[PDB]
This record gives sequence, C-alpha cells and structure tokens, in this order.
Amino acid sequence: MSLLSDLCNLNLSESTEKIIAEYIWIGGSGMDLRSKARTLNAPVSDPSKLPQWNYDGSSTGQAPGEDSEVILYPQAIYKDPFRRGNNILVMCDAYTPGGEPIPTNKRFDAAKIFSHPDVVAEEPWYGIEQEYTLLQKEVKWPIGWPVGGYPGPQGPYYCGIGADKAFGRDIVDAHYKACLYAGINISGINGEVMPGQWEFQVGPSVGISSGDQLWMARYILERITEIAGVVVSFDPKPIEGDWNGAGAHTNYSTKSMRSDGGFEVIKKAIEKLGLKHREHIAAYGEGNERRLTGKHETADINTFLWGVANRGASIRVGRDTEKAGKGYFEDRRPASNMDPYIVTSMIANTTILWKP
Amino acid sequence: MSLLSDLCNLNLSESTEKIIAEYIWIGGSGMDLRSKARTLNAPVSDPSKLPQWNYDGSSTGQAPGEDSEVILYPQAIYKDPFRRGNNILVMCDAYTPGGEPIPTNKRFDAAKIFSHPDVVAEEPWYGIEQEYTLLQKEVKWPIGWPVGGYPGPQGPYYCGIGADKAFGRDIVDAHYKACLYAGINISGINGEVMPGQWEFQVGPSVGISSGDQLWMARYILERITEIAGVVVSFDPKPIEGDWNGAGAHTNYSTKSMRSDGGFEVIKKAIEKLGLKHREHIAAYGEGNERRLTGKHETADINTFLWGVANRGASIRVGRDTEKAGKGYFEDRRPASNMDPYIVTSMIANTTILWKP
Amino acid sequence: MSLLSDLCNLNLSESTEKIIAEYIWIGGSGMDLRSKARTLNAPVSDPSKLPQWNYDGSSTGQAPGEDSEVILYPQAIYKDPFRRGNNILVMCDAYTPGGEPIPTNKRFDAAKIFSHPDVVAEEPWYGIEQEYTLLQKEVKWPIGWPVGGYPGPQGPYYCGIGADKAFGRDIVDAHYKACLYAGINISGINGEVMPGQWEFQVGPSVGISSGDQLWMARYILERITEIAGVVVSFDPKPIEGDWNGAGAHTNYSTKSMRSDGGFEVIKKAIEKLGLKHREHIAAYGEGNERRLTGKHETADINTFLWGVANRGASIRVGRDTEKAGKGYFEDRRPASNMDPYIVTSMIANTTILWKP
Amino acid sequence: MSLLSDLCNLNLSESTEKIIAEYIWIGGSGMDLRSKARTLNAPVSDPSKLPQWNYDGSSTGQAPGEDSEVILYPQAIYKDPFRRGNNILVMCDAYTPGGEPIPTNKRFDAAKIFSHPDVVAEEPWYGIEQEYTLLQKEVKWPIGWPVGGYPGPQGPYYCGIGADKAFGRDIVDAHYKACLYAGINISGINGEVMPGQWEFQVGPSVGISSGDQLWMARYILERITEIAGVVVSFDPKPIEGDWNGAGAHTNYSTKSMRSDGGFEVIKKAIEKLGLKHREHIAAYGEGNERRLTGKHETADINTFLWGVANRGASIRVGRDTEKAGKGYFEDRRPASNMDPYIVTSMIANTTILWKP
Amino acid sequence: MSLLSDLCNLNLSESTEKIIAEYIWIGGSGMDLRSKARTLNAPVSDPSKLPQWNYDGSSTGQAPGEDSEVILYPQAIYKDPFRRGNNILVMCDAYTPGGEPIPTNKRFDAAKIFSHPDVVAEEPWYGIEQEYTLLQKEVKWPIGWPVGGYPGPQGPYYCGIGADKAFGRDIVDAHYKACLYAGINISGINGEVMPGQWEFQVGPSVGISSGDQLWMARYILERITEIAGVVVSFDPKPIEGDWNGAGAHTNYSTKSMRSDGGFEVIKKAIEKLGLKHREHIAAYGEGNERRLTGKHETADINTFLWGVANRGASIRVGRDTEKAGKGYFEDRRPASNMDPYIVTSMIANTTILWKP
Repeated sequence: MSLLSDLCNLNLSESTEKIIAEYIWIGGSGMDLRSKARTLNAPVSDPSKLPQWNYDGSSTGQAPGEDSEVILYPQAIYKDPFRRGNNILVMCDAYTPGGEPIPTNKRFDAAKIFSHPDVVAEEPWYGIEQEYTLLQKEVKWPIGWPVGGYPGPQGPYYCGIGADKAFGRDIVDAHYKACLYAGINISGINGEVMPGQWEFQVGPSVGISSGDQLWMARYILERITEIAGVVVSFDPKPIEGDWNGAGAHTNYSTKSMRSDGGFEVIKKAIEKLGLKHREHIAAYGEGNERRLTGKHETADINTFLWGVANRGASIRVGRDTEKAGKGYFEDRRPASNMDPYIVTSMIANTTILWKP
Repeated sequence: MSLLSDLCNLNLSESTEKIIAEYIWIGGSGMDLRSKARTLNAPVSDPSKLPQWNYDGSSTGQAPGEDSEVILYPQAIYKDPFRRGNNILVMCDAYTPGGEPIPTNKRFDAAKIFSHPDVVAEEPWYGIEQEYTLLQKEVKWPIGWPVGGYPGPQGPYYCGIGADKAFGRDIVDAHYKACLYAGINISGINGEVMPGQWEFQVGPSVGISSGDQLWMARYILERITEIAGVVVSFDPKPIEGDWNGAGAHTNYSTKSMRSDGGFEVIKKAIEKLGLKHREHIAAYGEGNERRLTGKHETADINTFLWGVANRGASIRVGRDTEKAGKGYFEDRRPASNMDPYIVTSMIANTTILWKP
Repeated sequence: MSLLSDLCNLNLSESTEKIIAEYIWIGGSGMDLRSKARTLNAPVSDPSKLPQWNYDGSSTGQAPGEDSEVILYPQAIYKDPFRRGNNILVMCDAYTPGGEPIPTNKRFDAAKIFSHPDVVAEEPWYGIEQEYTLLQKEVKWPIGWPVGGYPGPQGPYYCGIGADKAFGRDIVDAHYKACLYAGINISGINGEVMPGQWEFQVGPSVGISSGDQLWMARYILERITEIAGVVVSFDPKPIEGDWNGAGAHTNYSTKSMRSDGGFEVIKKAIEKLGLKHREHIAAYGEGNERRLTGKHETADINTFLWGVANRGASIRVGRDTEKAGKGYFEDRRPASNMDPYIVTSMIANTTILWKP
Repeated sequence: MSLLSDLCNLNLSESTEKIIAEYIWIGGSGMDLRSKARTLNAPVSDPSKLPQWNYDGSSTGQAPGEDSEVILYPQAIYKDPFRRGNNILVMCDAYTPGGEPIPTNKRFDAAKIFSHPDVVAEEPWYGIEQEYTLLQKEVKWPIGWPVGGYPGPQGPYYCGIGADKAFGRDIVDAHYKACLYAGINISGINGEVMPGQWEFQVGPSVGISSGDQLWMARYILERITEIAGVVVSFDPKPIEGDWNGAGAHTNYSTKSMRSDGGFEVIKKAIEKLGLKHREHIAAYGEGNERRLTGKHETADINTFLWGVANRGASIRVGRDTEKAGKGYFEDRRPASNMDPYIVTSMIANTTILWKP
Repeated sequence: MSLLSDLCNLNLSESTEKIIAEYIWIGGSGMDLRSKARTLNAPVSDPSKLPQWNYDGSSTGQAPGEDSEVILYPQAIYKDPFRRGNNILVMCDAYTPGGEPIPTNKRFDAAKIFSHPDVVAEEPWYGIEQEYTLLQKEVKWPIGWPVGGYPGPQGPYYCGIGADKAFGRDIVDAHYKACLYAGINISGINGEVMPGQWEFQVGPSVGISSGDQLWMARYILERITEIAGVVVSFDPKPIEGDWNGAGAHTNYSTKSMRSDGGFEVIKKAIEKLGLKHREHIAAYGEGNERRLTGKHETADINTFLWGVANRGASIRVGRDTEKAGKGYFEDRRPASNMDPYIVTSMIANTTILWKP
C-alpha cells in the first residue's frame, strides 16, 4: 500500500538530529508487555546515560491505589527495526519510589545472582528454544484452521514447505530479519508438528543478556504480528485437542562443563537439579499442567528421569557430548510462558552455588 | 503490498556480517522436502566446510529407532533467490549416527557409482524435462478450471499466449528467473497440452549434479508457488479423466556417442536398456501405470519399442543425431514423481558398466 | 501487488551473462501465435547467428501425424519489453524437415517476391492501420460494457477522454510504450467509434519487414492484455449488430508515385488493382462478409470504386496527393484478421509486375 | 413470497362473473409469441361466440405503412393455469383488414387444406416430439453449466436422475402438470443427452389441433420459464461442439395406415415424401444446416436414406409397427424451430393430394 | 417462492382422470438409474396391465449397435410421493427385441431362481440395511463438513442429536415419510458415526420384492436429495482415512430356520456360505476391498471368521435369536453398491439349490 506509508518511512537525520527511544517494561499479569515512545536529543550508545521514566501503576495493575507512580530504569538498547534510522529500543524494569523493586520485577534477584563472583568467573551459556502459536483475528482459532474445524492429521507439517504445510512464514521471516538487524543473537527457525505453530532459537548469550534478548525478541514478534493483523499466544497448550503442546527448552553450559572431561560434571549437575525438582517444576510457568501429561514427547509432572537419547526424558544430553566428553544438556521442563530470568537464575544457582 | 514486505527485503550486509543458510533434505515418503534455517558466521563458498545437523526422525516418518537424531551432510551450495545478498541454499542427504545411510536416501549408491573411474572417464550428460501441474488451494482442481467443471478441449493451450490459454505464466517466469539467478543450469520453459500444466527443461549437467539441480529446482518452484498461494503436485496423472498425463524424459549422452560415429553405440545401448526393462519400469515412478496406458503419445507397460519418429515409442533418437552420425537419444519412460538419482544411476550402470 | 514482483524484475547481468530468447511462430489455424523461451549463452545482435528449434506439429494442428518435428528459422530480433535487459524476442517462420515450407507458412513466397530486383529497386512503403476489440475474461462482451446490454449511441467515444468514453487506455498506452521500446516503428493511436475498440498505426516500414513489425506488435499487445487480464479478438465483426465493424487499411507508396508526376502513376496503379480484384477480395481476410455490407463507411463486396473524399469508397487517394502530387493512396479492403504477408505481396506484385 | 401472492391467486368468481381471456398471435419473426388479455362480461365455452379484437401491427412488422391495424380470429379455447377459475386461453390468427390473411399467418392455407372433404374423411393423426434447452439469463450458458467451462462428457444425462446429473427438472414437471391442466394433449417427458435439454411428446391430436396444441404448449412453457427466471431457446443447435442438438419427430398416420395392412403403404408414403426432399427440407426453418451432418443420431441434408431400425435414416418405422403391418412412422428431419401449421398442412397435402 | 409451486401440486384428477406412469430402468453402469414418464388414460393397480415401452439404449451403453431399441417390462406398482393423486412409479426390466434379456439385467435369472417350486415353497424374507453419505454439490465433501478441514474426532455423531452433531437429518426424515407413503416396506432409521452418513432398514419383504423395494427406495432417496441440492453416494468407503465407511447387512431367514430348532439350520447355512466365500466376495461390488481391511468393525477378505457377539466376524447371530433357537442371521459382507437382485438370488441359490 501507499497510503500513510510514505510518512512512516521518512528519514530522520535529513532534517534534525533527534532520535526516539521506545520504552518497554514487563506488564502487570507478569506476561504482557507495554510500550510508550519518547523523543531524545542525541543518539545515545551507553545504556547508563539514559533518563529514567515512569508510568501509571494503577492502570496496568502493578501498584496500589494510593501512589501510582512507578519509576522505570533503562537496561539495554537495541536498534529499532520498525523505523530504522538511529532509533533505539530499550528494556526497562519496574520499581517503586524509594528503590524497592515491585514484587513482579523478577530481575532484581536475577542480577543479584548473576553479579556473584562465582558466576562471573564461570560465565554460563544459555540457548532458549521458544515455541509460539499464531491465532486468527476474531475466531481465535490458529490461522489456517477452518472455523470450528481441524486440518489433516499432524505429521506432514514439521519443517513443511508449500501451501497447506506452512501457515504464515512471512511473519517468522520478518522476525528473523528484524532480530538479526537489531542485535539479538538469534540462531535459527523451523516449523512444529502442529500447523500454525513455529519456533525460533536464541543463540549462546552470556548472563542476564539471555533474558534481555528473549524478552526483546518477544516484543519484536508481537509488534510484527500486530503489523500483519493476527495475534500470538505463548500459553503452553493453545488447543486442548490431540496436538503438540507449546513449551520451551533451555540449553545449559558453563566453562567447567565444556572445558575438558565434562561428563561427570554434567552428570552431577543432573542429580543436583533433580534434588529440587519440586520448586523447579513449580516455578517454570503457569499452565504446565496441560502440557506435561505423558504424551507428545513430554515427561510426567510428578516424576524425574534423565536419559541420553530418549525423547520422553525430562532432561537429555546430546550424544555429541558423550562422543567428545564435553558439551551441554537440554532442560525440557520449562513451559512456553516462562520468565527467562527466574529459570536462568535457578539453574545457575542450583548448579554452581549450592553446596549440598 | 507493504504489509511486512519492507522488513523481508532488508539488506543484512550493511549492519552485520553474518549470513543464513537454509537446509534441505529429502523427506520421509520420498517426495516431500523439508527445510529449516540457521545463521552462519562467514559467507562460505566451499560445501565441505559446512557444519552438520540433525532432525526429529520420528516426525518425518523415518525414525531409525530410539535414537531419533538423523545426521545431515551438506552437499552443494546455491545462492538464495528469496533473500538475495550472501544468503545460500544447501542440499543435504539423510544419515544415521554410525555412518550408515537412511533407507530412503538413494544418494549413497548414486555417489558410489558415479565415483567409478569408468563413469568419470566417460562423463555422462543428462537433460531432464520435468512437467508439473498447478492446482488451486481449496478444491484441488487445476487453476483456471471451473469448480466441478472442465474448460474447452485440449489443443489451443500448447505454448499458448493471452488469457484463457496460459494459467499462471507469472509463477513459471519467476521460477525461471530464480533458477537462472541461483546457479542451476536451466534451459527453457514451455506449456503443455492442458490448462495449468507447464514444463521446464534442465540443461546439460554432469554427474550427480543432475539430481542435485533437479531437486533444488523443485524446492525453488515449491517455495515460489507457496509465495503465490498455490499448491503443486508432481504426480504422473493429476486428472484421471482424459487429459494429458504428466511425466518426464531423460536426455542421455557420453563422450563416445557425441564424438565418434556413434549410431551403432546408441542403438546397441538401446538394446542394452531394453534387456533390463523390468526393474527399470519398476524403478522410475510410483503411479506410472496411470500414465503409460497406450494413449497420448505414450508406450505400454509390457513392450519396449524404439524407432526413428514413432511418437508412441518408449525411446526415440534425435534426427539431427542420425543425420550427423553423433548426438543423443531420448528416454521417455520415467514418470513425473521420479527420483533423479536412481534413474541416472541405473541408466549409467546399464549402459557403461553392466555387461551381458 | 508486491508478491512475485521482486523475482520477475531482476537484473541477470549482475550475476551471469545469459540472456533469454523467446521464439514466436505462426500457429496452425493461421491466426494464433505460440511461444516458448530458451537460454542463449551470449547476447546476440545478428538474426543469422541463432539456432533452430522445432515443436510438436501434431499438438498444434499444423503438421501431419508421421514426423511431428517442425523446424523453425529465426528471422528478426527485437528487444524484450516484459523483462528488459539484454533479453530479446525473435520472429520465426515454420518449415518441415527437408526445407519445404508448411502449407500455412505464407512468408516463403513473401520473401521470394520481395527479393525480386524490381521490388528492391522500388522499395515500397506500407503503413498499416490495425484496430482491435478488448473483450472481457468470462462473459465475452467488450470491457466497460454491461452484460446483455449496450452503452449508448455512437459518437461520444471517438478519441474520447475521461471515463465513460475510453475503456482501457492503460493497456493501449502500455502497448505504445512497449512498441516504441522494442524497435517497432509504431506511429500513433486513437479511439474508435464503438466503445472498447481502439487502433494503432504501424507507419512506414520498408520492404518485407512490415509483416514482422505488425506480427510482433500483435504479440506484444496480446501479452500485455494477458498481463492485464482480458482477451483481445482481431475478427472483423467482434459484435454483431448496429455497431462499427473492425477492419484494416494499407497505405501504399513506391518511388515513382512519390516522385514528380505521380498522379498518373497512382491512377494507373488503382486501375491495375481494380482489374485483378477477385483473388484480392478473396485473399484479404476471412470475415469480410460481415464487414463489407454497405454501411458504416464501408464499400460493397460486389463493387470496386475509387475517389478522393468518399468515405464509402473501397479505395481513395489523399487530398494532398491531388493538390501537390507525391503522396499515396489508402487501400480500405483488408479486414482485421488479415495476413500482412500475402496482402503486401499481392499489392506490390499487382503494382509493379503484372501487365494487362 | 408472503405478499403479492394472496392477491395474485385471489378468487374473482366469488364476487362477480367476469373472466379474463388472453389473445395470442404470432409476431413478425415467426419464432416467438405475443399475448395480451381482455376482460369478458360473461364466461364462454365455444370460440365461435368470442368477438374479434385488434392489435397494432407496426411494432410486429406485419402491417402496411398507412393502415397499421390487424384483426385476430379466435380459434381454440383452453383453460388458464396461471389464473385458474373460468379464465381461458385462446389462440388467434392475424388477418388483414379486408378479409384476407396476413402474409405471416401460415394458417389460412392449412385450414383450407384440412377442410378438404378427403382430408377430413381420412382423419389424420399427428405426434410431434419437440426438444428445447434451458439456458441462463445473462451468460447464455445452459443451466448447470459452470460458467467459463463445460460439464462432464455425455453419460448420465440422457433422461438421467439425481443431483448434478439433471438440472431444472422442476420446470419440466411444472410444464407437464400445467399443460395437462389447460387442455393440451401431452403424452410424456424425458431428459436429453445434453445437460439441460429436455423433451415432451404431444399426443395424437387430429388435424389442425396438433399445431394448435403445440403452439399453446410452447407459449405455456416460455411463460413458465419467464416466471422461473430462465430463457428457453428452441434452436436446433444452441451449443456447437461435441454435444447433441434439438429436433422434431412428426409422427404421421391417417385412418387407412392404422386400419388395414399399411406395411406396404408406409413405404409408398415415405417415397412420396422423399420425391421432393430439397424443398421439403427448405420449408422446415433456419438452423437446420448445422445439425444434420450424420452425427448425434442425425441424417444428412443432401441425401435421402430410409431404414427400419437405423437412426441415420430420415424416416424410421418402429419394429412393432412393421411387424403388425399397421401404424405410423417417424419423421426426424423437421427442425425444432419450425412452423407446425406449414409442416402438418404440407405433409397432409403430399399424402392425400400430391402425386408423383 | 410462492409461484412455480402452486401449479406443481395441482389436482389433475379435478379436470380429467389422466394419470402419470413413471417408468424406471437401470442404466449401463449398474449403480445409477433412469426416469421416463408418460400419460395413461385410466388408473391401474395390476402391474401386468401396464403396456410396454421402449427407450434408446445407445446412450445407456448396454444396447446392440444395429437395434438400439430396448423394451421395458413393468414389474411393481408403487404410489407417487412427488405428484400424489393417482400417479404411480413402476419398476421395469429391460428386454432386448427378440425375447432374450439385456446382458446387464441381473433380474431374469433372479426371477427364474425365485420362481422355482422349492424357493416359493420356502417363502424367504430378506432384511437389507444400506448406508450412504450426503456429499456437497461442488467440492465433494459431506454436508456440514468444514471445507479445507475435518470436524472433531468420532464422537457424538452415531445417531446423535442437535446442531453441529447431526447434519442434514431433514432429508433423511423426508425420505422416511416418503417411503412410508409410496408403499415401500421401510423399518427404521438412525445416524452413523461419520458426520453426514445415515442408514435405513428395509422391512422383511418376500424374495424379489426385497430387491425391488431397495431399488425403489434408492430411487426416491436420490430424487429427494436432488430436490435438496445434495448429491448422495452409496460407496463402501467414500472418504479414506480414520473415519468409518459404509456397508450393507443382509438378514436372511426362510421357513425352516425361523421355525422349530433353527439354530442348527442357521449354523449349516453359515457354513454353506463360508464354503465358497471367494466368489461370494467377488460377486458383491467394487470398492469392497477398501472398506474390508479389518478396522471399522469388519472382517478380512482372505480370512473367514464367524461368531455370536463378535463384530469382527463376517456373520453375526443375535443373542436373542440363538437363545430362542429360531430366527435369522446378519450378513455384513455385502458392499454398499451391491446389486440387490444378484445378492438375493445368489443367497437363495446357495441356500436351497447349491450343495457342497
């Protein structure tokens, strides 16, 4: 189209020297994201030089009814894909005046854990595999499904090509381009054994940058999906039928594990993480009850078991690590609406800081 | 349109230096193709430097067993038409951990038979004439045909121009441009006697590059018709009533045939191929019995006829070849869903290595 | 639409040196045109340095059922408007193995008669005024025309501007641009009395080349209207009723007539044309029985007339020719589906060779 | 619908005794019909008492320039299916002012022929089998034909049954019941091989009654299909190609042919009919040339063939009729757009008055 | 609408005592029917009193080339549900001119078998159940069937109620009432597991009457669904996949089995049926092998299984029947496209005449 499309893609440095910095903060329910733009004066490149901002804490649902002002802090800056130029995107944190973070921040303790000398001397690496569903505008069925109906049986959809196999690859391709342009270290994408569903894998990020990049990628996906004209649901089981349930896996790797002869280290880490499976399964995301039932390459909710090749194992280890004696292992417990901060912090703490 | 079309065509070489590389492997049923992308780090030009992957063996219906990982070996690299820049497309063949090919690979034997000193001394040339149908998204009739109805009788459609003659020349022209840009040695296109059917002829490739290029061209066509929202079927008889049945032909040549007085060579090779007619029929296509019936310039399923201008002959030789004493002969047996690897290997073996 | 529009418009000179030469030959019924593309290795500029193709002579209906191969010879090369670059369009004439022109060739005798020393010493000039109707895709009424209805009385449409007067000036303007770009020596366009109808004038093309010019212009028009989405019919009476009938006229000129004392020469030529009239009126086109009736500025089938100003005269002379000699005369006998080769050949032959 | 039906079927006899009479006369073309109604004070039963009434002949193209008045002579009385009650349908003949028939009357001569003492003393019987095609309102395709296409080949369409096999049998049933009600001798109905073409047999009414009843049945049919919203065309070849046409089988038999052993009289009658085949065909109606070629169980216009059980013969005699030695025979040559008056009158003239 | 239906339900007997005879005969395929109508002069009740009539067998594809005439023999008189009054539907058998039956008759042999003194002295009754699917008119999916998809898994569809559970039950109910009215012994109806599939039990009629009534019920059903704009296919497996198909259960019981100690007699009859089951399967109908694979409550083609409460056996005997020691048994092996004449006559033959 050409209506309103000339003004949106208008060069910024031609006239003035002003950029705009959209502000992103975690919403009230813990999963929704909110954003509101604000002009700047000079193109900034240091996240510590940005000015703090605020929003109404009683409209979203993060503050009581006596004092709604919620001070925000800027954390990271990423290049704006939807308006290019020198515009930036920032990730912010919700705090109350007086320096106390809101109960629904989840990044204060994450940064506290990851500022420890041990973790900064170990620098763990995390790779997250996110799975999301694309739903229609109104009916709220996945796109491509007939209204009140279902497509053919699953199996000829995984990494499919052509029509009737991939529904809406434009959104995912645009997402890939935008995250490669912004600065997020994305790795690759593929289909999933459910039609409409997809998946993108975030690369080996260090520290809390994993959570930062995952959140920014979720924001980019939501904006691109809004541009297209559909909605995205991150819940673990979008459809209650007999289809794949969305989830997430977390690659784990520290310096000692991938240095030399790390098989014993990964093994001991498996027992360490299995010791406290209770709180870990309780703190990986609401809605995991309908995902982990015993079907569709999933384990059971109240059991812990690990293997080397079985796809039903809650935690598995790549056979390449066994070949070489060093590598990683896959944590297949987290659901598709998890908070990367808490999961990453719990894994790092239970692995490197806990002394039984 | 401008809905996300600006983001898809974004030059990634201006900001970053990384490229992406889609992976293509032969599916489970033998005809389906699957793809999933990844991000490399440097623009590669040697196929031997690429890293290997795997995929879910129990999702494509070729699971070796408990260990579902299916290692993939990159073979050839082609420039990406749908993303331009330094993006590439690669062709991969399936394998199992342990160095053995998957049962539905059919490329291991082809490579091991085309690495023979004799065949590399003779360097056969193959020209493949693939013909496909374009059929609608929903009712599965060919595009242009009325729903539950038929257009005028065949005859005014062959190489037709204008509306009511060519149904979707845009898609085929885009395919031709993309194949010429990628690196495939495509020769030309033309219509066939049916509304919707078409044809593209692949040029004189050498060795297993014939199968590589044919498979990559099929992938490119399928992606393009996915962009256009149309499904493509390669089966020999898309419509069973009266119309022309799709198939394929295989030009063949070696050094002796096109250099010396090779009329005797080509004729004796024709009897050689006629001696092994049984498994050659059995190994050209699933569903070929609906094509070869005795009508529409097709041979029968129980005879082997070769001549000079017999339109129904299973094999014919070029008249310029006979007049000049050197050239090629045309194999009209293969169907439209063939595997180029097996047909190429069988022809080469039966004509240069197999002896009475 | 931005779908598939990026791939179609690509600059192949950026990556390779290959071009695309599309072959055009006169079909079986005499009026249909057929095409199929190929890939030349290097750009060419001499029409005598091209390879010869063939096609299935039994599919079109132009060759017998024994040896369907139909050798084609390239004649002229024109720049491709629909893909630009170094791509070319070639005009080809059919034949049979053995060098014998097909019964429906009609260009062999044209070239033979125009290679005569007298003709090449006289260099006749022909200007052709072709008029065509644009029909809808399905109903087969003209465009901008109610189904089962009529727009209104004629008179406000001739050279009309604005809506309700010109139905599809976009297609004709595109045709004008493409013909000026290709190499055709087109002169001008205008509307015609009945709505939907149009007219373009090919102007002063010397020698046999007039047939090539007009045929390539027809091909360009038909491809352009295929792109638009409507069909075009060249029959003399597209719609039966009280409406203007389509046709054609042929300007004629030779060195003697446009030299000093040319009025006597043109009068002698008109008398000669009147003397040999039966085969002329039987060879100008199939469909004159509905055009030449006696109405709408048209002569009668059973008469021959000449004049300077009468609109119903079968032939006439331009006024400036009468005033100041030189000039030409307009042959108003040919219909709208004529073969230019035979018409120009007989006109030149009757003018310069036959004696009473 | 709910309204415009209560007062369209309202009963008038309950209030008064005024009836409605529709006067029917043939237009100038000779293939369509005209009708207009006139109130009568009291109900009538015999056509003799109905007074004559005039109509404008200028618009019908049957009147001289000065005096444009035409007089009608009521002939037959039939009841009205669209008004019920005592309302009547009456057939009329156009007469010049002065006691002479209109040139396009075609019934005065028939009445003179049939009123001859020998003709009435022979009591002829006539049976006609007319066929028609139901076609749409705008696109002029037959009902059920996919627009811009053709349905399946000949097959389950000749007197077929079921959805997608027989189109619009409700109109045929409506005609059958209405013509049984009105007073028209209808024998039976059955579909035709072309999808959308039907047929109804008119009973063995005697003399001028056969023509009168057939004209009235055609009037009722075209009124019914006007009500339904479908145009009916009785042309012998509504659709040209590989589909059957429409004809009439005028079965002839007088008192002698069904009383004694007329097995040797039927052949004499056939020969008498065939003595003047040329003008006999010429007196049948336009469109006869495109149907009689030999295919679709038809005969040849320029040859006279007679047989026993061959559909290729112009005249055919049933096996039971020839076995019994008495009965009738089938006259297949008359066209479906004939004038029944002329056909029956001239057949009677040939049979009883004309001599070899 | 109100019009075009008032005169489709008129009282023809009000004016004249003419009745309408609907002649019915099987086409050449053996799975569809044909219809023809004619006016009789007086109402009849005895089928033998109805005169013979002929149809053109060339289009039917079951007539000799020289003599296309085919003679019909009325068999059974059933009252009309679409015209009411005294109008009748009659089932007819096609006879060649000469006495010998049509090759595709299947009724003369059945009549000879059933007219044998032993068969009529045993007075068998047959119970036949048939199942069918209600397909759409353009896309060949069932009714209520989400296009481009499938409905929920097999759930509340077997004789279910409510919207979105039972589709198009109005057609089935109208068929039930119409078959009760016409004179066909129909027992009951219920839904089927596949959404849109139904069935109706035909009551225990005698011998040839069972086949005649089944044919007439199929005729009436297809007429009704033609009125409703829905096509009906009695295929053994209309849709391939994880959905149930359609079959035919024949309930056979003669005097001996129904009386006294019939358990041993029915067991002996079952063994007699199983002795030569190969031609039994061969003489039921095409498409049986797709339906008979083992799943969806059926036996295997190559294996003969019998039992009492096992649905996997080709023969099932009710618990009450065996408890009482007398009754019938169910033959699940017939296909949904069977010929009732052949099945009934063959069952009677193998029961009473054919010996081991």
